Order: sequence, then structure tokens, then C-alpha cells
Amino acid sequence: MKLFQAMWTRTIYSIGRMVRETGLALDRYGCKLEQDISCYEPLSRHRNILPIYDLVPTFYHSTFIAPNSSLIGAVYLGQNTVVGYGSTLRGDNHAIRVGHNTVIGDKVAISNVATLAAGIPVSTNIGNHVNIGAGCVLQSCVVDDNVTVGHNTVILEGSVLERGSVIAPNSLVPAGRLIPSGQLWAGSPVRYVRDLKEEEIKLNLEQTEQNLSIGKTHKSSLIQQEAYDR
Amino acid sequence: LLKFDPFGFYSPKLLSENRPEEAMPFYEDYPQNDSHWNLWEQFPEDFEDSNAEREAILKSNK
Amino acid sequence: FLIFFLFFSLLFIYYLSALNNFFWIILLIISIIGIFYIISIIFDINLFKAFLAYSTIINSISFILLIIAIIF
Amino acid sequence: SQTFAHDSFLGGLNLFKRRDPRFVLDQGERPPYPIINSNSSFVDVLSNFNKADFGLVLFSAAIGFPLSRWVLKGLTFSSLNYRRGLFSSVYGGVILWGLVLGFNNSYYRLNGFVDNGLVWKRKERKLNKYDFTSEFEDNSFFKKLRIRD
Amino acid sequence: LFFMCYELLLIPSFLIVYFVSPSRRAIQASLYFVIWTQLGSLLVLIAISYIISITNTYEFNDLKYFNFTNSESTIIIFLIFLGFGFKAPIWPFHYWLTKTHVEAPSGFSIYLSGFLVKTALYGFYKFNTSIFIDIDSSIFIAICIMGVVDSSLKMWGQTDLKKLVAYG
Amino acid sequence: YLITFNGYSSTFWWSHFKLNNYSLYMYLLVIIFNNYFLYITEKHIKILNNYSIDYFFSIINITLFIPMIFLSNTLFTFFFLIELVSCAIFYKFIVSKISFKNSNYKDNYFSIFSKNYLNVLFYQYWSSFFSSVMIGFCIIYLFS
Amino acid sequence: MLRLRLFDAYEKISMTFLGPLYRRIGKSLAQTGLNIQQPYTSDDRLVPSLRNIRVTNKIPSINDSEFIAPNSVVIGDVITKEGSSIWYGATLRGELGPIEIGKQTVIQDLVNIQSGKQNQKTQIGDNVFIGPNSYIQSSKINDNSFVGMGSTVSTGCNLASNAVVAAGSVVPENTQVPSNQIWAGSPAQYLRDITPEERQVLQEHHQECVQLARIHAEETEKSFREVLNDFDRITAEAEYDHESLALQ
Amino acid sequence: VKGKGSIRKGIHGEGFGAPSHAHDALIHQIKQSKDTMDYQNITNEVAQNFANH
Amino acid sequence: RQNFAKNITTTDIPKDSHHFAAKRSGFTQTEQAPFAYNDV
Amino acid sequence: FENVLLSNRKNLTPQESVQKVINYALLQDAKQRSRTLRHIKASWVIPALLFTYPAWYLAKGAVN
Amino acid sequence: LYSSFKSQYLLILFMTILNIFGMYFYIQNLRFVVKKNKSSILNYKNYYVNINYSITLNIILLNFFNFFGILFLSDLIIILNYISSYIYI
Amino acid sequence: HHHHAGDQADRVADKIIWINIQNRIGQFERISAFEGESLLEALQRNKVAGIVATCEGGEDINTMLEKPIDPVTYGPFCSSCQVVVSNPWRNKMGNLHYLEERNLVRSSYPTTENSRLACCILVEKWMNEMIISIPQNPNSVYEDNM
Amino acid sequence: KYGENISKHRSLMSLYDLHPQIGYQSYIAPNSTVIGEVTIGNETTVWYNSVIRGDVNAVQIGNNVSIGENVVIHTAGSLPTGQPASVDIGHYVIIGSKSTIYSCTIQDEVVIGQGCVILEGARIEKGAMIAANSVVPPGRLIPAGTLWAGNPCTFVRNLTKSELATNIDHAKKQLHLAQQHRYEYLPYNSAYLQKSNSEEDLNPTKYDDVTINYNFGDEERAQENPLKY
Amino acid sequence: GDFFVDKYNFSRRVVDHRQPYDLNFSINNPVGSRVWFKAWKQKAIGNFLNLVGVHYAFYGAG
Ligand SMILES: CCCCCCCCCCCCCCCCCC(=O)OC[C@H](COP(=O)(O)OCCN)OC(=O)CCCCCCCCCCCCCCCCC
Ligand SMILES: CCCCCCCCCCCCCCCCCC(=O)OC[C@H](COP(=O)(O)OCCN)OC(=O)CCCCCCCCCCCCCCCCC
Ligand code: FES
Repeated sequence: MKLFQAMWTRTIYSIGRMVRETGLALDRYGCKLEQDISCYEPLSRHRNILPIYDLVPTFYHSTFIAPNSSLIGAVYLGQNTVVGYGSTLRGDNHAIRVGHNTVIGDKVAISNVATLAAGIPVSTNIGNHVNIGAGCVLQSCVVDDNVTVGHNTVILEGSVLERGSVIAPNSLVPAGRLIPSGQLWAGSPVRYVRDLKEEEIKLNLEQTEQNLSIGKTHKSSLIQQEAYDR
Repeated sequence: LLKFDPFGFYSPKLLSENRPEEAMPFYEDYPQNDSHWNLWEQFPEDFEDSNAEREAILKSNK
Repeated sequence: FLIFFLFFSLLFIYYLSALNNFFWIILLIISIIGIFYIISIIFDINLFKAFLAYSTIINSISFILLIIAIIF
Repeated sequence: SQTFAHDSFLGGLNLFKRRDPRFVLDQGERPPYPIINSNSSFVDVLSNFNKADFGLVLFSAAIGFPLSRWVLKGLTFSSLNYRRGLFSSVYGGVILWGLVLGFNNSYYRLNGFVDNGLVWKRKERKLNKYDFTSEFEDNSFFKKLRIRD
Repeated sequence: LFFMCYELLLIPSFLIVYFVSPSRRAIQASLYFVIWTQLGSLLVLIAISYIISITNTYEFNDLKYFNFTNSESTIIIFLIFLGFGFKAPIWPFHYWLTKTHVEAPSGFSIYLSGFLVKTALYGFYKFNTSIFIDIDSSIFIAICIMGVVDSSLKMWGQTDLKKLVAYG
Repeated sequence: YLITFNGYSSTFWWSHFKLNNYSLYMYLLVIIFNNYFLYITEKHIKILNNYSIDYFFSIINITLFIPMIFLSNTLFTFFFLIELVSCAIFYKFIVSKISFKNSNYKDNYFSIFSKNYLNVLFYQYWSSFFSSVMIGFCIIYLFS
Repeated sequence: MLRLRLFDAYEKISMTFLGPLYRRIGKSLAQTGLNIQQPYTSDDRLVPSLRNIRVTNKIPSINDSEFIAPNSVVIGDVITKEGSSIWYGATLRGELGPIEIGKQTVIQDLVNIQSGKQNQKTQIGDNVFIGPNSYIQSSKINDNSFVGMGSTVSTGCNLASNAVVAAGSVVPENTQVPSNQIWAGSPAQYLRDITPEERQVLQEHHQECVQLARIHAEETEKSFREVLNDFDRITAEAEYDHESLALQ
Repeated sequence: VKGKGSIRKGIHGEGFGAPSHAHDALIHQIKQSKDTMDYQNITNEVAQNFANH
Repeated sequence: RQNFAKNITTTDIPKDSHHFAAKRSGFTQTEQAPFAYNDV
Repeated sequence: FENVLLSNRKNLTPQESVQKVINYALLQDAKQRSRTLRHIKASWVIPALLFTYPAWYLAKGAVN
Repeated sequence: LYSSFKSQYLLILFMTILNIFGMYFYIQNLRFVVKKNKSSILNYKNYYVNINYSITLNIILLNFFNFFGILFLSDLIIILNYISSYIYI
Repeated sequence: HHHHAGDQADRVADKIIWINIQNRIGQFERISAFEGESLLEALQRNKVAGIVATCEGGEDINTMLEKPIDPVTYGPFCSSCQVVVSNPWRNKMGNLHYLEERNLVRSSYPTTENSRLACCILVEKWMNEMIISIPQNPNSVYEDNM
Repeated sequence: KYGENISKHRSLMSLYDLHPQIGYQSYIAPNSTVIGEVTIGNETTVWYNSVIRGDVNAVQIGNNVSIGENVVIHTAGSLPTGQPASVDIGHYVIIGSKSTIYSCTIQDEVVIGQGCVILEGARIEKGAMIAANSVVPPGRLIPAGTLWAGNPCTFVRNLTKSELATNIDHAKKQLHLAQQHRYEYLPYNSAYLQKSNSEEDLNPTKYDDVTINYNFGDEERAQENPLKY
Repeated sequence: GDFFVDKYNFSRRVVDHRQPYDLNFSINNPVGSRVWFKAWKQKAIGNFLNLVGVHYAFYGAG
């Protein structure tokens, strides 16, 4: 019965696609007959929410999603999550899950590899209260809870960042690596620096909360200027 | 030849199957048998695979 | 092929069929000379349009042999 | 098979009803209908013009408009004046072709090739010995295209 | 239909050799296979054209109800033997088989040697059995035995296992 | 016109042309293939325009007269019809585009000599001349 | 002329009747097809222009800029001087701190000018080149400075006049980069004093980028009718003979 | 450059050909000195033309 | 290349997670980062 | 259904939290792969049911 | 087949020679089709490759009648024999 | 290269083979090539005029650039990449392949005894500072001007 | 001057007769920008928010190339060695996200890590790999089939045939992802229906003579690329 | 105005700026009108001035 329902869903989707294509073609033909050029406007095709068939992005309305960002495929954003400007989350291969109160910086690219070995999730899972700097590149990583990632940081597939860890900016966590909790790691080959202090932990939490508030302010400002959906 | 053990019965074999280098991606190891006579992925009968995450988020937004 | 060569064949088949007692030997000689003259040449060309032209020529000689068989 | 009555506006449709796929008849073969004027002249054919030929011209005029538009659909880098002139020339050509078709229909009616309201005293007796089309046409649209089945 | 089904085995074989083979030398091997097997097919085509044109039929029983003269039977047997020996292969028409087997993918090499040559044998058996032939088969026997000897004497000088299996 | 055509199997215009079933079927077959090739040619010309109006007008003239060859009841009228068709084919060869817009910017201040156009015209002209004189001699001696 | 009168009458009829009818039917069909496909589909939207975004009272002053990319993002208190260039994908957030771009300053593709602290002015001087994929953070970049592509100027950095940061270099926080010095490496260190030839190369690179930004502004700021005319011109040039070019 | 195809413009002047192309000395002489020849300079091209003749 | 799914659902892969213990303390300034997955 | 990623895992050791996240991600990936395979297999059965009989009709008409 | 029906063994032999030589002449170019990478042979219109659907459909029809044309050759033979039957009657 | 772990990359300028050319207008060019490429590839990358290169390097399998040249090769497919090499490197090249010589002598434009086909020349380290001349090559077909 | 609600961004833009060309099955992201004379190969996927400027010099890109997000490819106009300063990218090249390419030659089967900066005059030979967060100094040669890492990049180790084939296979996997993304877009833009009529739209202040339409013959042209204008 | 349904403007219309230069010329008026007659007289007189003998040999002989 499940296969029959899937077949019915695909048949209805294809019928709707056919009807929409026929309607757009008829409108273009009438545009031609009227001596009209409205049909020829090279408006941008970018869609900040691009579902890959059944892989529909899902997010709470509390989230802030930049108009120029691109959420493709199976993306699941938690409450109050802020997505930076130009950030791409490609869930075409596997799901990209982001926790509550998580900040993703501008120009941050998150994607997944095709396959990985056993016991290694191929999905990019990001915990709650994570702060990700601008210009980061995440691939099939597991960032858990209150983790700070510096700007221009590359996290490779199979990497696991444990709760309460800080990665210095302009760093690279290689594939299959583990960042222990409560530690600072720096350098393109990430090396241990020091154990985090209470002051540093509080400062990072305050900074990510400030980023969340800034994202809320950005959404409020963009809604007023008619630059935001809904 | 003495240390060779690709199936991990005598020398333990990681599920990750290899330690990736700090300059290489985490590609899988090539299997000893490269047969491509594989079915589609087999899931147990009566497998509940509904998109529970999306359903919960839609319920919250509704 | 559809007009010029067709009228060539019909000249040997329909329009001047009463002269086939002389046509057969000339057609046979031309066919033999063409077959033994182009077999080497079709293998020293290196051009696409030359290939197309020689395909046309080979088919023409085959059809000339066919019309020779017809006028028998 | 029935044919559209001549001297009506659908008499030109009888040109599309042929009893045999032959282009022409033999030298001594009798035409399907009695001959009115075998030695027809141009003015004889003109005098034999009627509603069938006028309807052929009207059909050419009606179908010639979309055909002229279709021809013009490939025209580019042209002013409105040249576009209108090209359309007028193509449409006039199609109407002239309709006039030619009407002239041919009148000539055929004079020679008895198509229906002219006359019937031979004794019809030619033909045995349909080889018949691959009767059962096919009696259960299809093509009974309207072959005369006498 | 028999002749056509015998003739339909070339296109899939050439497509397999041309696109599935990993070796770069297999393109020329595919060309050799096509040209040799198609020359054999042309000879068989001439023979079947003789059979069809002389006795206008398509049935082996109708062939049983007809007799070919000595010259016609000789031409038919020579043509069918030479064509199906191009496909068999026979001496000296096994160059294509050697090149293809050396260069074809292993799956096709299993299928080419295992089966298609047997289709050639079946075609020859069906063609020759239905026709009365009054000539001495010593020439064909000599050709077959020369092929056997020629193939057997070359097995020592093969360092390539696939080419050795091709000679076998 | 050919589909609705009717008449007697005879020769018209002083027996210089023949109206018989085979000749008319050849006429129709030639026109049908010309229509197919012209349709494909239009579909191609909508892609890239490397040809002029005169080229397709030459093609128009070929397609109009080349079926008339099969209606010839005489080698005389056949010779004149093929002379007209050969003139049309020479016209078609003449109006081929010589220079193109290409990404070859290395030849703007140097003289490149392409001789294919002159070779085509020369060989077509001389083959036409030889064929025409031989056919004329054959006609003269067949009249004898 | 009956033929021409029929032609004109059918032209008027076809346009004024079939055009609107076909367009209405097509719009209805497109709408119902989109409704059927839901929710497993998306429709083309109207992409917002994010290059002049204001926050509360922070309003950009970018009218003096010679080029601002249509897909760039300029939010908040970002003030640019005359001749400024902001290229494609750049992001200048003035809400997290004031941004002051000088005259003839090039901010290349996908450059993020973002302040690390809550309220810190990011002051880039005049004739300053910033390479693509750069990340500038709450820094004071004096006049005629060069920042290579893929470079990261950290929070406390101060780049003196005529200071060169090689491409791919990451200047550490609170690092003072002296004048006429080239620094390189992920830990940015003083590489060498810049030769006058390399200085001339950098000046020519900056002038070339300024003029290229001017050209891009000429191209990207075209109206829809101008873009359609350009498309028609391109398709005409795809079939123009040498005779037509000579005629032009 | 508008209307000049792939030809680019540098800093001190505008190119006379596509990028990474061969600069023609005769073209440079024609553009710089429009009609002034102090002497009939025999270059390799002129010597080769004389040899061909 | 192989493209099947290692994370099967019909059963759980028999694994031993105690053979290799990832380092979590005492790292030096030049040591590499530990490995996340060490099950055999 | 409980979303482990969107849950209070801070009452556990970091290793336990990351292990729970990994297990939840693996289970949800298996579910997503099952759904994707179901939708892909639907793209086979529909053409098999719809066009196979037209293909057989065409072949039969062409042959016998 | 017709040459055999007309009993022309020498004509059959020369037809076979020409056929085999031309066949290798044609299939020789199949070796040249091997390319180290996929080619770029399509014209560019509106910044993208111009693929003509009409010509593609024509090629589809021609490919159908080239692959399975032997199944429908009898009707073409009937039509051509019917056309040729008028030559002398 | 025999690089070791931690070794820095080598300069491209130190791996450049220099070809000094006399263009048909009798003009001196200096282009850069890399070992393993063909002279035709180098000339076309550097946009060198005078080389028509109708067949564009010939076949992609069993090429004339291989060492050794396969006996089943079809060789060059035109005579448009003709370059007149200078005496030292011409002698170092050796004697012509039979197919290459056949294509060279079957040229509508006159050739020389130092003439070679550019796509049949493989760039080598000893071809540094190699002097060639490139007089204008013939145009074979109607599409050489397309 | 810069105040509007609808973005003016076009994915493909020309610059004074420098028209980009794109092959079949190639997916240029609508968020991405391709300017100048850029020749994209067949089945090449340029992902989102990537800039490719073939303005000062041409940019030829091979067939099965995958350019990641936030990647800036641009040319230099001139190189010190006199070589052509145009970007030439091989046929199976995987450029990682947030990469920078500055007028360098990249041969086939080359993998560039995420966050890599490949400067002017660099020549990455066939089959090479550069690890993530690496900078190739200007005018440097990377030997074929070698693995490098660092800033500046230093030799790590030679690559095996298995690793080379793995990279080749990874190059081919992006094709079906690009196919899915293309399938999510219909050939007809539906954004024009969502705009409001303007005075300029209803009353053209200037008229131009009728010429060849940019979409002439498009009823016969296959809609292979849904993102075509 | 703008007749929006959901998100689609059913009154969306951009007047084409590409019109023939002779769209409102006198010669393009319907044949037989005074404006058309004026334009046609001018065209015929111009042609006759350019082609005196041609017009004589064609129209006069016709
Ligand atoms: C509850 C609602 C359910 C709705 C179900 C579907 C309803 C369909 C209603 C159709 C209404 C038709 C109105 C009259 C249209 C007449 C056709 C026409 O005008 O065609 C001309 C035009 C030419 O287009 P073209 O050559 O491409 O030129 C483009 C110019 N820029 O051609 C075009 O522009 C192409 C569009 C033609 C549209 C009509 C085609 C009808 C064919 C029969 C139906 C087949 C099913 C189609 C839909 C798929 C259903 C699964
Ligand atoms: C129960 C049913 C209810 C209703 C169902 C729905 C409606 C059904 C409608 C059925 C069809 C209606 C047809 C209306 C008239 C069509 C007229 C037509 O197509 O005629 C074709 C023409 C007629 O042949 P014929 O009359 O013999 O020729 C003239 C002889 N005086 O024939 C010819 O021109 C023949 C030409 C012969 C020579 C050329 C062809 C043979 C050689 C080439 C073979 C093919 C190769 C490719 C050629 C190019 C193809 C484009
Ligand atoms: S380019 Fe053709 S032979 Fe060298």
C-alpha cells in the first residue's frame, strides 16, 4: 500500500507539473500574440527554499533565514535558528539538521558527502546553541551543543565536535577527527591549545545569544522593508 | 603478507575501516570483492520511516 | 540520386531498352573499372565531405551493377 | 460510393474521391462519366465553370489565410509594409492555385473524369477479383475516398 | 528468419566490444571482428540468395521437394562452408578471433567463444543437411584438419593466457 | 494537384512530354522527397543562418523543374530540362557563403587563400560542358 | 485590398482577443498545476534586493559608490565614498559596527566585512584593494593598502598605508602591519619590503579593478528593456555576415 | 572593450588583438606613423616578399 | 566505486567499542586530533 | 517520537551526548533512505504498468 | 537476391567485392569516434547549447525506420512494385 | 620529480621549454611549452598564427606522439601543422615516420627537408630554445574558413 | 541609485561581446554569477553563491567539473612568464567550497580542497590533490598524481591509482545531484507573473525597430536547460 | 490596474518596445483610403521617375 501511495503521489505531482508547464507555455504564447514582453524578463530563479521532491526544508517560524540564503533538500532547522546571508545548506544528498538557538554565519557552506563507512552518519548534525563563524565549510559533521567555531573554518566528513568546544578561526578539522569537550583547537591542522575557562565559556555563550538577538532584529527589519516572506 | 587482514578476524578492523590522513578525505576502503551484484537497500518489513521530524515541526507551526 | 541517377537507370531500363544489346558491355566495363579503381582510393582520403562523396560513388556503382542485372 | 453533387459548393471535394489509385486512364479506356467536350478549349472550360469551381476557389481563400500566416511566421528583419506585401503575394498565390484547381475541375467535368451529372447508358462491368480494401473501408473513414468501393 | 536471426548477432557483439572493453586496442579488434564475420555473412547471404531465388520458398520441406544441379550444389556448399568457417573460425580466418579474444572484455570472450561460433555451426548444419551435395568433401576436411594443426602448433609460443585459450 | 489529377495516358504539347502513370508517380515521389528535405532544411535554418535568400531561391528553382525531367518524351526536351537544372545547380553552388564569423582572430592582417569555391565552380562548369556537348552529339546522331 | 484588409482585421482580432484569452487560460492552468504539485515543489519568487538594507536608524550611504553588485548585501551603517566598488556576493554588515569605505576602494567578490565586537567601526581607507573571499573584522585599513584574495584581517589589526597582506594570509588579532611591508602565511609574519616594481603592479591592479567595476556597473544596472535589446543584438550578431558588420 | 570582440584594454593603451596574441610590427608602424616612412625599411617580411617575387 | 549504504537497518553491526580508546586529555601542542569513531 | 537533537542532553557527559546524537542521526538517515527508496521505486512501477502494454501492442502489431 | 534470380553470379561476385570494401570503408570511421573526452559540437544560443527538437524528432523517426525498418519493408516493396508496374502497361 | 615530504613546490618558469618562432609575416615569437604536450597544443594555447590544424592533432588513440608509435596507427590526417624546425633539433628528432612523410609530401604548399608536423612533435626537455618557422599552411576544406 | 525591491542580478551576464557559453547538462546555480567569456563544459555544475569572472581574460572549464559554493574564479590579465593568463580547468576537477582561483592552469582529475587559494601562474598537473585550507604560491608547479597540503603548500605524498580513481568517481557523482536540481526548475520563469505593472512597462518612452527575436525558433528548440533565458 | 490572484498578476502586461519603424506610415493604411492614396501616389511617382522606360515597357505594354 505504501508503494501504491508513492505511485499516486508521483502521478499527481507529474500531472501538476504537466498542467503548470502547459499553462506557462500558453501564457507565453499569449504574451507573443499580444506583442508583449513581460514573459521575457530575466528575473532571478533563485529560491531560498528549494525542495528536492519529497525533501522539503522544514523550520520553525521563529527562525531567521536570509533572503539570499539557499536551503536545498532535507533541511531541519530548530527554533530561533539564525541563518547567515549567502549561507547554503544542501540537503540533496542527506539531511542537514540544526538545533535550537543556533547561529550560522554568512557565506557558510554546509553539505554532505555521498557515502561514509559504517557507524559514521553521512548527515550534518548541529546541536543546540552552536555558533558558526562566517565563511565556514561543514561537510557531514556532528557538532554537539554549545560549540563555537571560528570564521573561515573547514570541518570535514566524519568529524565530531563535542559539547563546549572552541575551534579558532581559520582552522580545519580533518575527516574522522574528534574534538574533546572543553578545549580550544587552532591551526589548519588543528592542534590543542588550552582548556576553556569559565570566562571564555560565558563570553562565547553571550556572543551567540547576541547573534541570535541580531538575527531576530534582522528578520524584524527585513519584514518591514518587504524583503522577507510571510 | 603476514600483517594482511582485510576482514578483521585476526587483526581488528575499524568500522571506519581506515584512519584518514590530515590531508585526505574520508573515502571508504575498496572492498576485496568489488562485486556490483547488489540489491537495493533492504529494510525490515513493517518499517516505520515517516518523516517524524517534519511532522513535528509542522505540528508546532500549525 | 533521386533524379539524375534514376533517369540514368531508366535510360538503361525504360527509355532506351532497345539498345541494351550495346549498353550491357559498356556498363559492365565501366562497373569493373570503377570497382577496381576506387577500392584503393577510398582508403587514402582524410576528409568528411570526401567520405560522403565516396559513399555516394560506391552506392552509385552498386546500383549500376544492379541495373546491369536488371537489363539482363 | 456516393459523391458530392456537382454544381454545388462541395463539388470540388469529388476530386479527392478516386475509384483507383491510377493517375490517368489508358488510351482506349472509357472515362467514368459521359464526355461533354473531349476537345475542350480554354474558353470552353471557362464557360463550364460553376459553383463547384467557385467553392474550390473559396476553399483556397479560406485555407490560404492560415497558410500565408504560417509562411510569414518565418520572416524576420522586415518592416510592416514588406510583411503586408509578402502576405498579400502569398495569399494571392494560394487563391490563384485555387483558381487553377477550379479550372482543372471544370476540365475534368467536361472530359467526364469526375462527376458531371451524367451517367453512361451501360456501366462498365468489373469483377472485383482482387479485393483487399472492401472490408477495410466498410468499417473505416476511407469509404468516403474510394468510389464504387 | 533463420538467416536473419543468424545475422542479428553482430550488432550487440560489436557494441559490447566497442563500449564495454577496457583495453584501448579493442577498437581495432572490434573492427576486425565485424569485417571478418561480415565477409562470412556475405558469403552465407549469397548462398541463401541462391537458395531463395532458385526455389522460391522459405521451407525446408519445400527444399526437400526440389533438386539443385551439380554446379549449383557445389557453389552453395562452398559458400556456406566458407561463410560459417569465417564465423567458426577456420584456417586461415581466425585472425579476427585471436585479436578479439585478446582485446574483448572477459565476459564477451566467454560468450564469443562459448556460443556464437556454435550458432555458426548450427547454421551450417541446417543449410548443408537440407541440400543434396554430390561433391567430395575432402577439400573441406583438409581445411578443417589444417586449422586444427595450425592452432595446435601455436600453443607453445603463447605467453598470453587469453590468446592461448583463444587458440584452444 | 497531383493527387486530384485526372487525364488520359497520352503525350501533350506536340508529343514532347508524356503523361503516364509511371512518369506522374516519379514526379510525385521527387516532390515528396523535396518536401521532406526542405522541411528538415527549415528546421536546420532556424538554428544558425549561414545561408542567404538567393541560395534557397536557387533550391526553389531546382525543385520546380527537376521533376519535369521524368515527363520528358524526347531526349531533346530532356536535354533542355537538364540544362535548366544544371544552371540552377550552378546557381546554388555560386551563392554558397564564402567567409564566416569565427573565433579565429589570428588572421585579420594576413591573406589566407581558400580555393574551394573556385574549384567547385570550375569542376561543375566543365563537367556540365562535357556532358552537354556529348548529349548534343548523341541527340544529333539519334536524329540521323 | 481585400487581402490586406483581412490581414489587418485578423491581426487586430488575434491580438486583442486571443492574446488576453490565452494568457488568462495559461495563468489559470499554471496556478492549478502549482496547487496540485504542492507541497513537493517550489515556484519562482521575486528575489529581494539586499544591497540597501536599513536597521532601525542605521541607513546605508552608498550612493557615491561607483559599483554595487545587485546580489551583494549592505546592511546598516555602511558609508561609502565616491568611486567605491562592492562586488558580487560581498556582505557588509553595519549593524554589528559602523563600516567606512573610502574613495576608490575595491571590495571584491564574496568579501565579508563583519565586526567581531558589538560596536566597532571598520574603517577602510582610500585606494584600498581587498581581494575576493576575504574576511575583514573591525579593522583600520589605511590608504593604498592591499589585501590578497582569501585573506583574513582579524579584529584588532591595523594596516598602515601601503601595507600588503599576501593572498591566503591570516593576520593575527591586534597585529600592526607597517608601511611598505608584505606579510604572508596563516600566522601572518613580515615577509619582505615591497619592491617598487611590485608596488607598480599593485597600483595597476587596483586601477584595473576600479575600471572593471565601472564596466560591471554599466552592465549590471541595465533595465529590462535594455537587457532584451542586448539579447536581440547578440542573437543578431550570431548571424551577421561581414557585409552586415561593414554596413554597421 | 565595447564593439571590439575579445580585444582588451590595459593601462597605458588599448590592445590591437585578442589576449595572448601576436603583436604585429607592421600594424604598430601603421598606427603610430600613419603615413611617414623616413626610409624604406627592409624587414623580414619585405625581404621574404622580394625573395618570393 | 561502491555506493551502497553501510548503515544497515535489518540488524545492528556487531562491534567492539573498547578495543581502541580515543585520547581525550593530555594533548601536546604538536599532537594530532584524536579519531571520533574507534569501534571495531 | 522524540527529537534527540532538539532535546536537553546537557544532563549527560559529552561523549554520551554525541553518541545519542549519532544514534538518532543514523536512525533518521535510515528512515530518510527508506522514504527515498520508496519514492524511487515508484518511478519504476508506474512506467511498468502504464507503457508496457502499449509497447506490447506496438510489437504485436508490427510482428503478428 | 534479384541478381541470383536473374542468374548473374559474376555480378554477385563484384557486388560482394564492392560491398565488403565499402563496408570496411564505412566501419573504419567507427574507430575515430573514440574520443578522450566528450565533445562540444553544439551551437550556442542564449548562452546555452542549441538542441533542435525538430531535428531530434526527425532523427528519432529515421532511427526507428533504420532499426525496425526490416519489419515494415514489405509495404514499401508493395508500393514500389505497384509504382513500377505502370512502366510498360 | 622525486619530491620529498615537506618540500616546497617548484617554479613553473623553471619547467618551461622555449620555442622561438618565425611567423609567416617573418616575425619573431617566443612561446612557452611543457614536456609531455605536443607542439600543436603549445602553438594553439599560445595563439600562434599560421597553423591551420585542420584535423586538430589526428586520432585520440594510437597517436603519433606515443613512444613507440603503434604500428596500427593511422598517422596524421592532414598537412596543416607544418613547422620548419632548425637543423640541430631537426637532426635530434631523427627520421620521419612513413605516414607523417606521406602526409608531408601530399601537401598543396611546398615543404622542406626540415619540415615536421606539429601535432606529431612531442615537446621534450632538449627542445628548449628550439627555433621553428611557420609559413602559412594550406586550407583544405570549405570549413577551414568557418 | 541602489534603491529597489526586486534584485537586478542575472546569473549569466555578458561584457562587451564577451558572451558566456554553457554546454549540455551543465547546472549554473541561479544564485551564482558567471560574467564575461566563460566556456563551461558539458555536465559541469557550478554550485550556489559562486562567482566566475571571465572579464579580464577568458575562463575555459572542462566537462565534469564541480565548483563548490562560495568559490571565486577570476583571471589576472597578465602573467610574469608571458603565458596566457586565462583560467583553464581540466575535465574532472573538484573545486572545494570557498576556494579562490586566480588565472591558474588546472588539469584533469584534480581535487582542490575547501578554502584553497590557487594564485597566478600556478600549474596543477593531472590527478593532483590539494588539501583543505591550502595556498598554492604564484607560479608553482604541482606534479601529476601528487598530494600537497599547507600554507604555502608542501609535498605530502604521491597518490595511488585507487585514490585517483576514487577522485574520478567523486567527480562523476555530482551529475545526478545537478540533474535533481535542474528538475526542480521548470523551463518557463514564473517570476514575471508576480510583479506589478509599472508606468514604464505600460508606456515605453522609447521604441526600437523590429529585429530578430532572441527566442526565434525556440518553439523548435529543445528546453534542455530550464534556467535558459 | 494589477489583478493579483494568489501571487500571479492576471493583469501583468509590459508593452513591447519593438515595433516596425513604418507602423504608422501612410502607405500601411488600408488600401483605397486618402492617406494610403497619397502615399501610393508618391511611391508610384518616385518609381516612375527612377524607372521611366521600365514603367513604359511594363504598364504601357500591359
Ligand atoms: C481543473 C483544471 C484541469 C485542467 C486540465 C488541462 C486543461 C487544458 C486546457 C487547454 C485550453 C486550450 C485553449 C486554446 C489553446 C489552443 C492551442 C494553442 O493556442 O496553441 C498554440 C501555442 C503554440 O505554442 P508554441 O508554438 O510553443 O509558441 C510559443 C510562443 N512563445 O501552443 C501552446 O502555447 C501550447 C499550449 C496548448 C494548450 C492546449 C493543449 C491541449 C491538448 C489536449 C490536452 C492534453 C493534456 C494537456 C495537459 C496535461 C494533462 C495531464
Ligand atoms: C473509423 C475511422 C473514423 C475516423 C478516424 C479519424 C480520421 C481518419 C483520417 C484518415 C486519413 C485522411 C486522409 C485525407 C487525404 C490524404 C491524402 C494523402 O495523404 O494522399 C497521399 C497520396 C495519395 O496517393 P494516390 O492518390 O495514389 O496518388 C495520386 C494518384 N493519382 O499518396 C502519395 O502521394 C503517394 C506517393 C508515392 C511515392 C512516394 C512514397 C513512396 C516512396 C518513399 C517511401 C517513404 C520514404 C520517405 C519519403 C518522405 C517522407 C516524408
Ligand atoms: S593538425 Fe592535422 S596533421 Fe597535424
